[PDB]
Amino acid sequence: AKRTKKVGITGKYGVRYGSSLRRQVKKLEIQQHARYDCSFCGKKTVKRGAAGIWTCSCCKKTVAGGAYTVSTAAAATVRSTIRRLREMVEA
Amino acid sequence: SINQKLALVIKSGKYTLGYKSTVKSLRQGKSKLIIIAANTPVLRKSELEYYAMLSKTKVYYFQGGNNELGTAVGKLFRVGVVSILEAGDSDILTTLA
Amino acid sequence: PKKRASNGRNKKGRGHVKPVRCVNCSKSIPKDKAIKRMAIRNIVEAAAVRDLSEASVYPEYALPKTYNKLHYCVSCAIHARIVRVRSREDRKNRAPP
Amino acid sequence: VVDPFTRKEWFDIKAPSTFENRNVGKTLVNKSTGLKSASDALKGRVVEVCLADLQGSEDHSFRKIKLRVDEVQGKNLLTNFHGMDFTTDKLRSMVRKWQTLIEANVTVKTSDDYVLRIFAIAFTRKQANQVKRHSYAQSSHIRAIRKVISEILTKEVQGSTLAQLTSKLIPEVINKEIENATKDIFPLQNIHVRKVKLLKQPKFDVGALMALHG
Amino acid sequence: SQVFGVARIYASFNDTFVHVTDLSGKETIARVTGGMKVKADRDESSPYAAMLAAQDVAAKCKEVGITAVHVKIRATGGTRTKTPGPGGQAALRALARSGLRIGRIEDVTPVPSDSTRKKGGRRGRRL
Amino acid sequence: SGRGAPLAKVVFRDPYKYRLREEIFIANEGVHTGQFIYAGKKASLNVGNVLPLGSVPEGTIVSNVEEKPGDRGALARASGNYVIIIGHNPDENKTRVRLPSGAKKVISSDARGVIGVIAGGGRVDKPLLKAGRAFHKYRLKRNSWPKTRGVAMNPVDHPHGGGNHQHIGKASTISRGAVSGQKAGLIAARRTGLLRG
Amino acid sequence: MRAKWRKKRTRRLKRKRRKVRARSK
RNA sequence: GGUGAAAUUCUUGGAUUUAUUGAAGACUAACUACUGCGAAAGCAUUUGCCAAGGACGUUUUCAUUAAUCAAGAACGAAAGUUAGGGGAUCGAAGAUGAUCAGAUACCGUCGUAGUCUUAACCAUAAACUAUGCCGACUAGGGAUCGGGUGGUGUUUUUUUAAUGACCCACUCGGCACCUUACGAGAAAUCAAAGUCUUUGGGUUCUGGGGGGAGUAUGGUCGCAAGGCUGAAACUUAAAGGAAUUG
Repeated sequence: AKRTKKVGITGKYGVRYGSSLRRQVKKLEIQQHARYDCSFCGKKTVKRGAAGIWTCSCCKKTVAGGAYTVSTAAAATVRSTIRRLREMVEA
Repeated sequence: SINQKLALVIKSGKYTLGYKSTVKSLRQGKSKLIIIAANTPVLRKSELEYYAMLSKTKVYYFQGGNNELGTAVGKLFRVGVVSILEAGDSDILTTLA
Repeated sequence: PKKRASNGRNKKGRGHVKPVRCVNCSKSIPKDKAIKRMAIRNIVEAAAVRDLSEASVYPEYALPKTYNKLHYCVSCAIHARIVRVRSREDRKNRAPP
Repeated sequence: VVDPFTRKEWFDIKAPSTFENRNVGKTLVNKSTGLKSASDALKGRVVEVCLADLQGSEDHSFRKIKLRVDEVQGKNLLTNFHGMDFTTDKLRSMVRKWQTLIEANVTVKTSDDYVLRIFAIAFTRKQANQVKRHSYAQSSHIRAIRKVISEILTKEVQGSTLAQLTSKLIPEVINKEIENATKDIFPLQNIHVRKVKLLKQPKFDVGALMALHG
Repeated sequence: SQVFGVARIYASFNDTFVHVTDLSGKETIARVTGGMKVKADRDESSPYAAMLAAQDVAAKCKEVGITAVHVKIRATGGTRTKTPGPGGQAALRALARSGLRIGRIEDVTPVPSDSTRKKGGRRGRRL
Repeated sequence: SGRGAPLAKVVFRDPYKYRLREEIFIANEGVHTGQFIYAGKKASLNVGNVLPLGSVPEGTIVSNVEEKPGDRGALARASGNYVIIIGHNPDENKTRVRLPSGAKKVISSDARGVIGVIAGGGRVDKPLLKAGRAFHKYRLKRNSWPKTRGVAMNPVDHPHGGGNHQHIGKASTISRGAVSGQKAGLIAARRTGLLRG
Repeated sequence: MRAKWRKKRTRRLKRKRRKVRARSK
């Protein structure tokens, strides 16, 4: 069933902390919980071991990533910048 | 333009999926082409390349992960490596790709 | 009523073009609606061309011509005599002179 | 309270030998003081000058040139190329309605590491026997033309040094070879480089400067 | 055979900067403005005070050495009206009639490849 | 513990005598176990490589940067922070960097820093939602929580405290020329009120 | 009157009225 | 500096002005058109990459799979909201100098939110072609955009001997346009607003005098702003359109 309408994972907080704070943390809490892609085996096994650590349940590779995502947007653009810049460096 | 050539084989030709079946065929000498996904571990891909050098067979490197390889072959699981024992009427054996 | 067949502009199949600013009053008018005049104006007016011809150093000099594309909101365009309110039957005319 | 013109000596600028008459213009800074002489603060100037003067002929009335001074000897300043640009009047006159202009630009380093961003301009041309009113291009002629110009400019520059680069830019052979490679593709009216700007200047290597000056 | 300066003349409304420098472009020789000559708060943009500014410019570029000048006319440009004001032609005439020789006239007004927002609001000025 | 950024327990073969020395890096985004961190000036420009700032090209994103060579990391070591290499000066052998506080610092081109942003980004964008999480955050760092306001204290306990009405009383912006025990409030505030306007 | 400012006055009034309504709720 | 006429403002510590630059952000001028694309809102720097798309060509394939469309859904300018970044110009609010009789307005200077971006909202605009969508026909023309066909046509290193652009004549599609209205309309006007008192091609929505009133209330959606839905009491004999004379 639809147990709750829109608080979602932030329903455990009940009525406290204010609905805006609960909404702001809901979008981060779904992210730090959902299983993610694994760049090394292509499985939905990845889970946040710790704040910034993303272990794969299989193949035991852990990646340092964002505290609430396997790879944040600034990290993604840094990896793009490094790839592009090494591309000009090499050729 | 590799997925349709693969689709011809998966319907008509003969094939095996997975590392164990791939090396089994490579040591039997039946395999003529092996396709390795990029997602597969480097150790596996390197030893498969070495087996292919020993067996004088050609290796195709997939332009995608094992998920892409699985979908392209047509099996809804992940396939790291695919071996093509007897291709059908597909021209991939006479094709460099 | 509709005073003009093409409302005030040339916008048939766009919906939005781009605003521009009037060179006089800086009014934000769409570039196709604005009254564009291409000011082909020399540097030195003809009552001083011979004056500078004698005062010059180059025996033959080019007398450079300044070009400037003027965009006018019609509110100042017809205020500054550039274009004029015509009769209803003469509105259909589109001749440059 | 007292005229500071009384303490000037009216120095002179000297163009590279790869042009017409070396005499380009005068200048002035100040007398020679122990704290501040006349040679210490003089260097670093950009002389902006019409190429018509540097070539002694009227055909280059546009196409102005920027020469950057390096040293001083006696009352003479030794300048070196820095970059050219078309005069605004010529640019505006070239651009007219009812044709598409092609602008290209490629940034490369020459034989010596004078990285420069050469530009180029070109206009779609209404050839004779044409009754059409505007003669616009097809946005694929634009793409092809700027591709061929991007490679043509990188053939002319980065294949030589600034000396021969200026000595071949002034005679306008580059634009004619652009027309050579382009006339098969699309008719274009007047291809012009229209700009070059040096970006980085390496070690000062005065030997080449003295060779170009004397 | 004559020494070349650069006039770098900036004629807009509310000003006529007749600012002669040397050909190298850094050292100024009598930056004079029409606001320096007239005590009526709108004669500086008038063709008269443009002629006075160029007149004193010519007077103190003579007996100093400068003989021929590359006049670089310039409008306010930028994001502003970008049309040469009434002081331009009059100042050029003043330089021409003051004996100071003139070479290589051109308009160096700063045109934006695209400007920022123009002052005045969307509806612009309302007079 | 007491640090948002996870650490990479990197091991290096000791060049001089046979053993493996285990160094502790601040992990960047994208480093994973079984990755070959390449440290040195000849190293390639990849994520995780430690590169002297001369090697890196302009506009690159580097982190854990050395202030001076040998300092073993000073700049942009907190989670999600980075330093942008904006200038190279072989004439003075110095590199200009845009720095997380917006500063533009010149540091020696011999200085080195790991390539890529520090892991754990976005950590502070989720509110702690409660004193429990705030307390557990500071329990692993140091005794700086809770933080009583100076107004609520008594005049002995703070410059602000006291009064029949809870109020600072004097100007809160304390001069930098003040002395220990006076620097309670806004210190050397060049400007006050809402930023950006 | 315009179709804009009769509307805006009505909206100022509507905000005051919903404020009073919520206050009385 | 700025203005109708000024002043507030910056300024001998150097203002404004010049040259070298540097930095940042924003925009993509001219080219730019009775031109193009897009479902619309919209889209004007280069290149690369990714997919998408229409038109055309097609002696290709399937065989009615189609048109319209309540419910429901995606997108939806600007402004506005939310958290992060950046933050140059302009600039609500604001402060101010002017004018006026007054002027917390028009004009000037500075200036916050905003203007940009990332991720979420809102879901309205004179979102206009004030002309629903699909289909056929009815009148002519001349341009133009995209595609296609033909010319022993012009034109480019070599003067049919390595090939685009153009010219001519068609044809499909698109934005349109010019004349006449045979026709229609209240007329302005229209080539669709025509094939409607000689009234029936298919189909969805909306309107029933003006105000009150897009209001109250209820509901729902939104963080809010507000959106969507939506009266009535009472009140009035005009409101209104298009042309004519003054």
